Order: sequence, then C-alpha cells, then structure tokens
Amino acid sequence: ISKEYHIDEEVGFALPNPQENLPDFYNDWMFIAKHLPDLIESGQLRERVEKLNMLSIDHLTDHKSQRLARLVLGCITMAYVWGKGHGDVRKVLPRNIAVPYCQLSKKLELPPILVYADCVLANWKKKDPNKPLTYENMDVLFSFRDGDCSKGFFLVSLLVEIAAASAIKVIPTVFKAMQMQERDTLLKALLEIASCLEKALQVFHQIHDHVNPKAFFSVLRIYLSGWKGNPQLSDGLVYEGFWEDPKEFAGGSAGQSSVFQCFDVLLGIQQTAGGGHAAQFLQDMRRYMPPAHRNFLCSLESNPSVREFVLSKGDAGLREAYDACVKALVSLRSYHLQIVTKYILIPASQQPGTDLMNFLKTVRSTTEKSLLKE
Ligand SMILES: Cc1nccc(N2CCCc3nc(C4(NC(=O)c5ccc(F)cc5)CC4)ccc32)n1
Repeated sequence: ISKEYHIDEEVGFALPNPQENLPDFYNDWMFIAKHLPDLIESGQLRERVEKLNMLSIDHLTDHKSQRLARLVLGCITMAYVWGKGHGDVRKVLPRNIAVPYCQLSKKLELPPILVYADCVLANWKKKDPNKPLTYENMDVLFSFRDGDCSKGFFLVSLLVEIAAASAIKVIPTVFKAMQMQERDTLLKALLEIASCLEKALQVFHQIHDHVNPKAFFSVLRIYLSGWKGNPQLSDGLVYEGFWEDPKEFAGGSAGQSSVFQCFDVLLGIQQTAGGGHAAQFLQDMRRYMPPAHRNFLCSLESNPSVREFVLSKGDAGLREAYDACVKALVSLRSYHLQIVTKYILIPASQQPGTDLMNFLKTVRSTTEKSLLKE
C-alpha cells in the first residue's frame, strides 16, 4: 500500500505510536483533558474551560501532535457541552477553546467534534514498548468519567482495528492478481483475508470482560453523542469566534471506522449504492474519517470489482474463497447486533436504540444477500 493513504503494517488504520504529552505551551488544555472525570463531578469543568486563554495552533508542527490536540480539545468539547449528563446542556462553545479547535479541525480535514479517529485510533499508548499489542500492555490516553468503561470500549474497538490490519495489507495482492490474471494468487489472497476477519471476531469477544451494560448506556453513550438531529441541541452547536450560525455535526459511531466500510467496498457489497437511509449514513461518515483514509476507501471503488471477477469465471474455489470473506463479515455484523442488544436495548428497557438496530440489520442484510452460495 502507498504511504500517502496512512495505513501502517501492524497497526492498520489506527495511528501508530500516538503522542501522550503535548509541548509545554499546551499545559492548560492537557490539565482539563487528563482530569476530565474529576472536573465534571466537582462542577468546575465549565469554569476551567471559560478561564482559558486562546492558545494558537502554530506550535503543533507534526501530525501526531495535531491528532493529540484534536483528541484533547474534542474530549473537552464533549465534556463542556454535555456536562454531568442530566439534562443541563450548553449550546455555545467559548472562543478560547472553539477558535483553535476549528482551525486545527480545518487543517486536518475533520469536523470540529470527537470522532472515531480521535477517541479510538489516536486515543492509546503502549505501557511496555518491548511487549506486544494486547489489552494488558495497552491503555487509553483520556476518559470522560470514572467507571464509564472508556478503556474497555475504545481499546477493544482498536484491537479489532489492529486485527483487521492483517487483512488490509493483502488488498494490493487481490487487485494485482486480477489485472495480472493469476487465479491461485487471488484464491490465496482471499482465504488470507477470510482468516484475518475470522480472527478479528475472536478479538471482538473481549468487550464482555472490559465493558458492562449499565456503564456504557448511562455514562459513556452520553459523551459520544453529537448535535445532528438531537432534541436537546436542535439547531446545533455555535462555535464562538469562527462561525456565526450554529453548525450540526453527528456524534461518534462504528460507521466512522474505515474497517466498517473497506471490506464491503473491496468485496463489492453495495452498501453506499442504492440511496436508502443506511447507504446515506455510511457515505456521510466518510467525511468524519481522516482525509487519507476516505481517499483509500474511495480508491478501492476506482479499481475493478472483485465480485464481478469471481462471478464471471465459473470457478468453485474462487466463489468459496469469496464467500469465506463475506461469511466472516456476516459473523462480525451478527456479533455487533448482539452487543447493541446487550449494551443499548436492555439498559433502555429498564427505565421509565431502535434506529441503531434498524441500521445494523440493514447493513447485515446487504452483507448476507451478497453471498453467492448460501
Ligand atoms: C467489518 C465490521 N463488522 C462489524 C463491526 C465492525 N467495527 C469496526 C471495527 C471495530 C468496531 N468496534 C465497535 C465498538 N465500538 C463502537 O461502536 C464505537 C462507538 C462510538 C465511538 F465513538 C467509538 C466506537 C466496540 C463496539 C463496533 C463496530 C466495529 N466492523
């Protein structure tokens, strides 16, 4: 894969070895983000954010510092807007935080809101550099509240992203085998993708240990919520000293992951085509990815179809290898519906996520119908 797309070998779509600390100029931002559970509970976060001076973004030179500054400012924006998470909400984001955040967001080509690329892909570190990428050795940089299971929720999402990296690196081999006209290399490449997607499902199983249902629904789901089609923030969030009118932006979700879309585009599973609701959302969430990663997904569509290549040739081995990738995806989609039933629906039923289930049923229905043999 080309280096311009920003896909690491082992790490994949995730940012390899992100920065923990910023430079000395951004200590006032870094204090509020590090102690975000403490300042919300005491009722002094909105006091601390309003006290800030408008720090310029010129000292953030390299890419990893800018991604850290997006994560720091993004988490502060969710904490300032939502607050304790008991109805009391802020429509106005102050100039001291909003001006540098929108300027930094415009520079990186992202919306000024916490996305999957901030809170999963950039929000991690390695405890021991010698020891490998696993949950015991890994830890998140920032959290919202105490007992929110943000460590469990974001790292298990990241580990599935890291598991998918082994499938991603062999994508060049698939398109090279089609143009060069090599059946056995194409069959070998597809079985390797199917194997890696099967292993990614076993990594997905770790979410039950590290996250609980009551913690995600009541606490962590509130902070990940955006301001697009929300009864609380109807018109949107006004960013002070940057835009005049309030601009709407959707919150964090699985659809913002490039892993969520790339294998559908590779295998010709028509998610984005056929202008339904689930199609439009997945297309909209490409702008919530980083610019290099949306270009990667878009460049997969430019290459010729793997489905039509496998369909045109009357080859049972290629069809079985193609179906192994699709069946591996259906298993991941099926398992994601079991998580949304456990972590959103059952917590919601015990109080005085229908649209999220209806989305993931439609995404799975598209994946299952794309099978050649049942
Ligand atoms: C191909 C495929 N199939 C099924 C699922 C799938 N992904 C993308 C790779 C990891 C992944 N993680 C989550 C989980 N996390 C989130 O949905 C999530 C939500 C909000 C947020 F701000 C950040 C992450 C763990 C619940 C769901 C789907 C998938 N990818």
